[PDB]
Amino acid sequence: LNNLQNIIYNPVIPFVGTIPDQLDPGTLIVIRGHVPSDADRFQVDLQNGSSMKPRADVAFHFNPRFKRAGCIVCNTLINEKWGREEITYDTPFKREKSFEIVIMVLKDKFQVAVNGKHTLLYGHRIGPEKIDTLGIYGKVNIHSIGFSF
Ligand SMILES: OC[C@H]1O[C@@H](O[C@H]2[C@H](O)[C@@H](O)[C@H](O)O[C@@H]2CO)[C@H](O)[C@@H](O)[C@H]1O
Ligand code: NA
Ligand code: NI
Repeated sequence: LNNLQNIIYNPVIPFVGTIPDQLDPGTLIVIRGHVPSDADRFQVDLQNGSSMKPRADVAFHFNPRFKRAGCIVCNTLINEKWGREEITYDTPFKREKSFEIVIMVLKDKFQVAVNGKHTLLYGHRIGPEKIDTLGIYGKVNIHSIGFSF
C-alpha cells in the first residue's frame, strides 16, 4: 500500500459515492469491513453514474454470496441486462469474519486480493474511464473506503 487515502468511514449501507479520480492503471480501491452472521450476499459495484431509473451500468459487479459453500459472482450490467457470469468458487469470505478487499485497476482487467491473498481477475467490459461511482449494497458492514491513485 502507501498512497492509500481513506475517505468514507463507517458508511450507512447502501452506500453510493463518487470516485475522486479516474481509475487509471495502478489505481487501488481498498474496502475494509466484515460480513454479518445473517449475510446471504453483498456486492461492490463500480458504476457509470448513480442513476436508479434507468439503473446505472455496473462495469464491475463484485458479488460474494454465502449460501452453501459460498462463491463470488462477477459480472457487468448494461442497459439493465446482466452479462456472462464469471464465478469464483474459492471464496475467502465467511460470515462473521473481517476482510480487506483490494481492487487493483490494470490496463486490461481488475485484479482483486482479499486479506493479502490473490482472489480473482476480471477483464474490462466497459472502459474504466467511464467508472465514476462506487456502490456497496447488501448484508455487509464497512469500516473504511479508500483509494490509491
Ligand atoms: O450476474 C450477477 C447477477 O446475478 C443475478 O442472479 C442470477 C444468478 O447469479 C445465477 O447464478 C442464476 O443462475 O440466475 C440469476 C439470473 O439473474 C442476481 O439477481 C443479480 O443481483 C446479480 O448479482
Ligand atoms: Na444487483
Ligand atoms: Ni469491526
